[PDB]
Amino acid sequence: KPNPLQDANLCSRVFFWWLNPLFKIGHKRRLEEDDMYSVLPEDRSQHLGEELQGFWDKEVLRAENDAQKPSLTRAIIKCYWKSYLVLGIFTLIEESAKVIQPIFLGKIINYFENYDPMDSVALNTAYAYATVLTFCTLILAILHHLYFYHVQCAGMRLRVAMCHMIYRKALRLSNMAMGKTTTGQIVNLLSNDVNKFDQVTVFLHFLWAGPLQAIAVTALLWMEIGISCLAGMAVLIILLPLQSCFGKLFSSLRSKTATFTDARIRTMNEVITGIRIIKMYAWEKSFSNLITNLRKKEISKILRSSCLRGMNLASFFSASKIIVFVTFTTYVLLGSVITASRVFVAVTLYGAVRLTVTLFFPSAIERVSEAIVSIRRIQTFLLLDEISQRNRQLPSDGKKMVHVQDFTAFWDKASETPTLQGLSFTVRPGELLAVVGPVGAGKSSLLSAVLGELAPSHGLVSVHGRIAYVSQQPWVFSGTLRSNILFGKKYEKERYEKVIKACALKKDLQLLEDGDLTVIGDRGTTLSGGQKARVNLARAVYQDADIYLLDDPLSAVDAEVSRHLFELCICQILHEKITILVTHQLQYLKAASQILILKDGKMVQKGTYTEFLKSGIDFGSLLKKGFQAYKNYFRAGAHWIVFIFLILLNTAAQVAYVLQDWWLSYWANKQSMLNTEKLDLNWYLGIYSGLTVATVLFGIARSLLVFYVLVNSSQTLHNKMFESILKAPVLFFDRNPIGRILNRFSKDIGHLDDLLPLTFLDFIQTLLQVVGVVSVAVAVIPWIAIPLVPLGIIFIFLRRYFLETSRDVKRLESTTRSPVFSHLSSSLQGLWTIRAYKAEERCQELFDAHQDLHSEAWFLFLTTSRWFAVRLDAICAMFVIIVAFGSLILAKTLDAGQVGLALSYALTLMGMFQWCVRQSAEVENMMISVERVIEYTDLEKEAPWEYQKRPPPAWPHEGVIIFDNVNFMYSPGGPLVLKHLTALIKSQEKVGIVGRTGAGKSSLISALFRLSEPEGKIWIDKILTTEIGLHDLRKKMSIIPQEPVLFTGTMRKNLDPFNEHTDEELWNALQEVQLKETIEDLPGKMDTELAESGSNFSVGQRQLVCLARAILRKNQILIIDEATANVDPRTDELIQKKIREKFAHCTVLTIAHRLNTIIDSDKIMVLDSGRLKEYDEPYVLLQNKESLFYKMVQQLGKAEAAALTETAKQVYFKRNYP
Ligand SMILES: CCCCC[C@H](O)/C=C/[C@@H]1[C@@H](C/C=C/CCCC(=O)O)[C@H]2CO[C@@H]1C2
Repeated sequence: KPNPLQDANLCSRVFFWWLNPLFKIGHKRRLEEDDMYSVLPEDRSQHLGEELQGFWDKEVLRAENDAQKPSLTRAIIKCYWKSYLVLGIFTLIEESAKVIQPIFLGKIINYFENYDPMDSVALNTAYAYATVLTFCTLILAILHHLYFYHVQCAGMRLRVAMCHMIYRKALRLSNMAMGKTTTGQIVNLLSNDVNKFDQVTVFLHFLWAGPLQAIAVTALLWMEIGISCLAGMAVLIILLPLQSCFGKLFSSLRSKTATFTDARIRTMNEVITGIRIIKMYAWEKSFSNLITNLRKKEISKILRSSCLRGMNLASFFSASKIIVFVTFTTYVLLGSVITASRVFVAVTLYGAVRLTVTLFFPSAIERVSEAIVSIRRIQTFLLLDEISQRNRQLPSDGKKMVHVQDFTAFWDKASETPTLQGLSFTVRPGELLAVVGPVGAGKSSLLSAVLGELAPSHGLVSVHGRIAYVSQQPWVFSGTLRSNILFGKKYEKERYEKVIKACALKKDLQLLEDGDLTVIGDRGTTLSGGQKARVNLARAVYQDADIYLLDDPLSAVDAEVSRHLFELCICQILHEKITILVTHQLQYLKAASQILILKDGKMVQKGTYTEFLKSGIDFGSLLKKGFQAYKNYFRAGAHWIVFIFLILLNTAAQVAYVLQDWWLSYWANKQSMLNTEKLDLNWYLGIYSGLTVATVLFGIARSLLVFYVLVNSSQTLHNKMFESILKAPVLFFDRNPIGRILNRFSKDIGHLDDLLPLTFLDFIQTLLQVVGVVSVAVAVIPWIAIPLVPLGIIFIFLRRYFLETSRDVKRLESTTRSPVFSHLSSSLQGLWTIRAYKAEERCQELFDAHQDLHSEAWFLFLTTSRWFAVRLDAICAMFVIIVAFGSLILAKTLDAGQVGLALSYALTLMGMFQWCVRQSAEVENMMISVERVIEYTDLEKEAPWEYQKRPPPAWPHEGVIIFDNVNFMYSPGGPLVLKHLTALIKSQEKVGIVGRTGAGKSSLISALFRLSEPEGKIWIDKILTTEIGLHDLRKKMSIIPQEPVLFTGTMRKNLDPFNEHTDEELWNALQEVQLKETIEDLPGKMDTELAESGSNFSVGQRQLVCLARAILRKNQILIIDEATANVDPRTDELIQKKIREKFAHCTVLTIAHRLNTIIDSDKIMVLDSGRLKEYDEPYVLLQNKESLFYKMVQQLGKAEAAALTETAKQVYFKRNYP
């Protein structure tokens, strides 16, 4: 993939003409990783990594030689000054041009000030001055992008070298240091702390060009307007701390919202996750109240933050007006006079020096500080203790053999007992050494010591040969299965097929689409644990080293495949291979040529399996211990009257902005056309101050009103969302995952909270300033309207031709960035496996090949934006050239003031036009959040919570529940679930449910609570369920869910969220479940704040809490589901006895997985694959041997079935015959 940047001219690299081909492909189809362009030879990650590592090693060597701390900053400066000084040389020219061109503006205006149509020499000099002006703008517009590319490329280069060295160091970290750090702290300086280098360079040169330009402009101002300049200049300096006091008060109102936004998101997580429980309990009004309170206390801080942001942006808007106003007020008050040249040169000087002082220099300070902090972090990460490179091997005679003598070691220098105590044993080729020991013996530490991963404290380890190692936890990296097995080794067909067959991988390969070529991501998300272990064993076999270490390989696989692996691979293939095995299955010890027992870190005994049979020590003994979106976004915030007022306020602000400078123009014209006589100063200063004040107030009003309207618009959208999701049926929650629903209320809501109203108040600001500039240039020279139409239309087409490729390349630099982090993560978790093989240098090449794929999409993202900016500045330069020259070919009609106004505004169009375009792109990027928010504000809705026909208060009177021909389906068009359900439930009876998992046992609750409006009829005391709203049907039925959940809050709430009960009632209810005492030893009585799902509570305790809830509701209907999954037997029988003897007179339906729970129930649904077949007393069903109840009783066993039948008979005989 050749790069046209390498074969291009200078005239082609200034206009980025080498990039036209790609754009043409980008206009037709979508862009992939093949349409991409490769990188320069001087940009491959390996090259920069090697160079900067060389300089860093030299610097640390000199630090050792001179006994002071080494600094990475010095290495960076040493490696980059020779190539960073060039950029500085050019930015000096750029700032010099930005300071020079006002003077030639002044010379043109001065030619207009002394107009004489006959003096053609002055006309020619003015044409020359205009030509120099266009040269300045064409070196500020066309040569500033082949500069900005290289300024961003220096940062790209620095970051790529940094990432390469970080990975290189993290590949050889010592376990002493690797344990004190984490694997999240080794990705959080390669994903968030190495990105600063991509930005600091962009502004680095402004730490010396900022002040220099601020002195040059000040000197020019003094030369032209004199001491009064300081006055205005003073105001500009005031903008430096004032900008850093809207930041130490914005960051106190922005980090005081997280303590509310995160609370709101966490409550939303608990609401969305357990929505079945909330709906069944009919509690969602309580969570609605809680989220309303949190969202209101979050909108308060968002409203202060947005008001402050709006005031800051209006200060940015009106700062130039204030500077010019105070400057010329002082200039006139000290006794001088206004002419149209000194005014409109000083204006451009103030514009340039303001754009430098208030915008670029603080950003450079911030970014240099962030880059210095990041450099300090990467300094700390590169001084961690390394691993001793495997040193000079003692001269052997060619005998590949492992011998250990008197080995002692510690994982920590603080541990009292050493991990190993004087181990002195060896192994020879062909001898399958094995280790027997319970967990905690040190067998893993033993293999680590064999690998050298554990530092020897005493003794010696002699390992001479290639080492093949298998970790206890199988480790798979990002790649195909064949590549996973090869692990860099070249493929050999017969050597790859024997591995496959001996590892029994054929089944797994035939299960997947690509056979053995299926791509396996990180953590084995596409594989199973057995597959991971088998692929790791395949890697170990195919690497075919001299020495093999296997730590618990067969534990996680089935018996047959494990036996096959041990026999035909470990016993057969490795019978000629040095092998050390750690095992937990005793069956495989018979084939071990040796056995070592390790305990308390000490050798217990080595010998053959026969000798341990003779020792009398049984092993078990040892092993046991569009446009519509914008309209909907703007309609929500305010009615259209306020929107029309907003438009009028924008127009008034911009018009007053323009008219202040127009007033300076008019003042100059009225002064030149004079005569001693004077000019009435009070009037002129009065209207000039009035225009300045109008500009300031209208800017502030516009900013606050736009922020208020869009914040209100977001507040309304969020409220509509939330109150439209609390009413969505559970089917919607089944279709969409939690993450997608728990992200459109934290990510999407957060984008329209304090992101959307900024790029939308900035975009309007700069769009109206551009329109003001264009309208001034058209009102001064109307003929400009003719050429300016071929500069609108072209622009429009341009903005398409770019946005059909930028959006196709700002996803490539995102979908090819994650592989770097993925490989870094996958290489640290299997790091021992990587370093066990000598091929650690080969993973460096894989990292580079994953980094020469993101430094190849940052290339296109850095050059396509420049191909757009060159043409935008060509359009703006055509505009300024036409304004500067066409004001001279028409010199007979214009005057000094009009020319000054038009030409100075055309000069300030630069950069402003680009920022307008950039914010337009960002708004069109961030309206997707509004689109998603408005997609959820129009979701499905279940039947309303209230109906006209409210039920009688006594209902249910008894509990009679009649299922009449109930046909229920989870989703429309899906499989029938309950089909002609016809049953009767008489008050107070106990009806168990039997069936298969998913055969309709858990759908009766789904249909009886109308979680999905059923077809058929259900009568609760002769009242149709579908004829009453949900909260008059669910409030009168209690339930015990499968997995109890406690909602974050006081224990008062998880029982009485509506405050409808009193402390004595709650205490009594908790006493009935005997957990009363268990609570009155907590910090609070009931007001103990809890964790997620009551993490300080047990599953049985949670079931007790729900049982207490059911007791508190004291309604005459009740449903139990999955009583005790794996709860301890004491709590099991406790719950069971409470289920009977508290709820004797409360009609009970029970859906249980077992029989003892429901053996004594009065009756039983028998559900046959979604069909009710048998329903009577359990003893009657046991009388008929053909009943499914009889069959599933007998399936348990003989004694169990006999006891169950005896219990049923006892119940029958005690009940029906008194
Ligand atoms: C994407 C290209 C942007 C061009 C930047 C241009 O040279 C800026 C000039 C001023 C802009 C302020 C820029 C903001 C700083 C950019 C830094 C950042 O966004 O991280 C807007 C306020 O008046 C004009 C437009």
